[PDB]
Amino acid sequence: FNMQCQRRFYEALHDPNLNEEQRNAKIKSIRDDC
Amino acid sequence: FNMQCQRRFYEALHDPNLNEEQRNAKIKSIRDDC
Amino acid sequence: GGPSVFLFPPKPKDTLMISRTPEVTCVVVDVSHEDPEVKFNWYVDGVEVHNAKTKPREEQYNSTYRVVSVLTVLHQDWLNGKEYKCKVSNKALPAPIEKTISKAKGQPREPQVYTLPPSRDELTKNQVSLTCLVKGFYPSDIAVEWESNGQPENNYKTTPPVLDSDGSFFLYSKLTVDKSRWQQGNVFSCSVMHEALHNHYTQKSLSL
Amino acid sequence: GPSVFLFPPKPKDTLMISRTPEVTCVVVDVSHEDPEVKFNWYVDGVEVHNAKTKPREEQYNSTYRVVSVLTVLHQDWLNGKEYKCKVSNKALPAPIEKTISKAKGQPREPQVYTLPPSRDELTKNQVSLTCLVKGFYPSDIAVEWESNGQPENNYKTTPPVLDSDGSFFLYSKLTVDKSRWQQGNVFSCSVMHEALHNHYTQKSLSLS
Ligand SMILES: *[C@@H]1O[C@H](CO[C@H]2O[C@@H](C)[C@@H](O)[C@@H](O)[C@@H]2O)[C@@H](O[C@@H]2O[C@H](CO)[C@@H](O[C@@H]3O[C@H](CO[C@H]4O[C@H](CO)[C@@H](O)[C@H](O)[C@@H]4O[C@@H]4O[C@H](CO)[C@@H](O)[C@H](O)[C@H]4NC(C)=O)[C@@H](O)[C@H](O[C@H]4O[C@H](CO)[C@@H](O)[C@H](O)[C@@H]4O[C@@H]4O[C@H](CO)[C@@H](O)[C@H](O)[C@H]4NC(C)=O)[C@@H]3O)[C@H](O)[C@H]2NC(C)=O)[C@H](O)[C@H]1NC(C)=O
Ligand SMILES: *[C@@H]1O[C@H](CO[C@H]2O[C@@H](C)[C@@H](O)[C@@H](O)[C@@H]2O)[C@@H](O[C@@H]2O[C@H](CO)[C@@H](O[C@@H]3O[C@H](CO[C@H]4O[C@H](CO)[C@@H](O)[C@H](O)[C@@H]4O[C@@H]4O[C@H](CO)[C@@H](O)[C@H](O)[C@H]4NC(C)=O)[C@@H](O)[C@H](O[C@H]4O[C@H](CO)[C@@H](O)[C@H](O)[C@@H]4O[C@H]4O[C@H](CO)[C@@H](O)[C@H](O)[C@H]4NC(C)=O)[C@@H]3O)[C@H](O)[C@H]2NC(C)=O)[C@H](O)[C@H]1NC(C)=O
Repeated sequence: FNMQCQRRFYEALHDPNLNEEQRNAKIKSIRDDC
Repeated sequence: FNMQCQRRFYEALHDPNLNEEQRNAKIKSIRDDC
Repeated sequence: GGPSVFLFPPKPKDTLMISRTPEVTCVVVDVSHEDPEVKFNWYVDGVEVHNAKTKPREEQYNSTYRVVSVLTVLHQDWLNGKEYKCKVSNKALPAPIEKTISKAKGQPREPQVYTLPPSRDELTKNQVSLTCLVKGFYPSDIAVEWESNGQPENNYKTTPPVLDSDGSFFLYSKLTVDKSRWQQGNVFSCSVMHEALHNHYTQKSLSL
Repeated sequence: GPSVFLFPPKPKDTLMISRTPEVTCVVVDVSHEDPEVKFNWYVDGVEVHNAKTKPREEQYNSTYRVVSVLTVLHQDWLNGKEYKCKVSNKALPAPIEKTISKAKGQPREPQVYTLPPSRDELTKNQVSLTCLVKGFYPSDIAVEWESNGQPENNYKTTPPVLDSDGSFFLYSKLTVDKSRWQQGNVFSCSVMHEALHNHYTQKSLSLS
C-alpha cells in the first residue's frame, strides 16, 4: 500500500481546519489519485 | 482444594481393573469422604 | 410464538474436580403468563432419571416467564460421553421440546503450558502483564487460574479457546500486576485444568 | 416471516483509503410465493440509493437469501454515522429495520508487545512467537505478521477480549520452526487500528 495514501488520508481525517464537507472533499481527492 | 482427593479420583477414574459400577462406587466414596 | 428451551453443559472446572458438583441446566423462557405450567423430563443416554432440581419460575422484566431445571451429573458420566436430554412440555406447545448435550467427541490431547514474562517495552508502565499460553489441547473444555504465595490472583482475563491449525485449541491468560510486585521477584503460577492432564491438573511458575 | 441481519465493515477496509468498506444486509427466510424483497438504506436518517443488491439464492433448506451491499465512506463509519437497512416483504406485517454504527466511546491506542517462545517450548520442533495487543478501543482491529519483507501466514489471533478497564486486548500466535527462530530471523507483528498514528504500527521480535 501507498504509505503516501495512508499518511494523507490520516492527516485529512484529523485536520481541524476542515469541516465535514471539506474533509470529505479532501479525502475523495486523496482516494481518487490513490 | 485438596490435592489428595484429586489424585484418588483421577486414579479411580482411569483404573482399568474397575468396571463402570466399580469405578462409580470408588469415586462416590472418594467424593463422600472429602 | 411459544416458550423456548436452552440446555447448558457443566463448567469445565466442575466436571474435573471431584470436590465440585457438575450439572446440566435446562432453561425454559418465554413461558406464557397464562399457561405457565412447565414439566421437565430428563434422560441420560435414553434412560429417564428423576433427581433433577427444578426451580420456581421467575417473572421476567419483559413480562414473560423463566423456568429452570438443574440436573446434577457424575463427573465420569460427562467425561465418558454420556448424553443428557431435557424434555419440556407446556400447554402452548404442539409437542414437547427436546434438547440434548454431551462432551465433544474426539481424541483428547494434553495441553502444553508456557509462561511468558512482560515484554521489555511494557516495563515503562506501572502495571505489567504476565502471560500464560496454553496450546494443543482437546477437547476445548479447560479452566485456567493464577496464584501467588499459595493464594489466588484474580486480576486476570483469559481468552476463549481458539482452534489451532492442527485441529487442537489454544488460549492465553493474562494476569495484570504492579511492576514492583513483579520486579521484586514474586513468584506467580498459571494452573491449568483439563481432562487430558494427569490428575486433571498442572502448573507452571513465572518469576524474575 | 423472513429475518434480517446487518453486518459492519471489515476493520481493515475502514482504515485503508485504498480499500472499500461496506455494510451488508442479509435477508433469510424469503418465501417462494412471497419472494419480492426491497431494501431501503439511510445514513443518519437520510436515505441513499447506491446500494447493490445481490441475486437471491435458493437455500439448500428450501428458503431464500437476499443480500444488499451499501458501500460506505471510511470517515463516516469512523465518525459514528448510523446505517439502517429496511427490508419490505409481503410476508411482513410491517417492514423490518436494522441499524448499526461503530461502538461508542473515546478511541484508545493499542500497545503492542512481542514475546519470544517459552524456554520450555524450545524443546520442540516448532515454537510460538507471541504478539499481545492491549488497551485498544473500540474492538475493531487487524493483526498480521511478516518477515524478510514477506507475509507469514502460519498464525492465529484470538478474538478481542474485554479487559477490566474497558479496553480490549488480544494475542496473535505465529508458529515457526525452531531453526528459523534460532537462526536469528526477524519477525514483525503489525497492527492496524483507528487510534494508531496513520492507523499503523509494527513491533519486531528475534533472538537475543
Ligand atoms: C435456511 O438456510 C439458511 C442458510 O444457512 C447456512 O448457514 C449454515 C451455518 C447452515 O445453517 C446451513 O443451513 C447453510 O449453509 C439459514 O440462514 C442463516 O439464518 C440464521 C438465522 O436463523 C443466521 O444466523 C445469524 O448468523 C449471524 C452470523 O452470520 C455471519 O456468520 C456466518 C458464519 O459465522 C455466515 O454464514 C454468514 O454469512 C454471516 O457472515 C458474515 O457475512 C458478512 C456479509 O455477508 C461479512 O461481512 C462477515 O465477515 C461474515 N462473517 C463471517 C463470520 O463469515 C449471527 O451474527 C447472528 O447472531 C445474532 O442473531 C441470532 C439470532 O438470529 C442470536 O441468537 C445471536 O445471539 C445474535 O444476536 C445478536 O447479538 C448482538 C450482540 O452481539 C446484538 O447486538 C444483536 O441485536 C443481535 N442480533 C439480532 C438480529 O437480534 C445469527 O446467528 C445465519 O447468518 C444465516 N446464514 C446465512 C448464510 O445467511 C436460514 O436460517 C435457514 N432457514 C431455515 C428456516 O432453516
Ligand atoms: C424475555 O426475557 C427473557 C430474559 O431476558 C434476559 O436477557 C437479557 C439480555 C434481558 O433481555 C433481560 O430481560 C434478561 O436478563 C429472554 O430470555 C432469553 O431468550 C434468549 C432466546 O430468545 C436466550 O438466548 C440464548 O442465549 C444462549 C446463551 O445464554 C447464556 O448466556 C447469556 C449471556 O451471554 C445469558 O444471559 C444466559 O442466561 C445464558 O447464561 C448461561 O447460563 C448457564 C445456566 O445458568 C450458565 O451455566 C452459564 O455460565 C451462562 N453463560 C454465560 C455466558 O453467562 C445461547 O446459547 C442461545 O444461542 C443459540 O441459539 C441462537 C438462537 O436462539 C442461535 O442464533 C445461536 O447460534 C446459538 O446456538 C446455535 O448454534 C450453536 C453453534 O455454536 C449450537 O450449538 C446451538 O444448538 C444453536 N442453538 C439453537 C437454538 O439453534 C440463545 O441466544 C437467552 O438465554 C435468554 N436469557 C435468559 C436470561 O434466560 C426472552 O428471550 C425474552 N423474550 C422476548 C420475547 O423478548
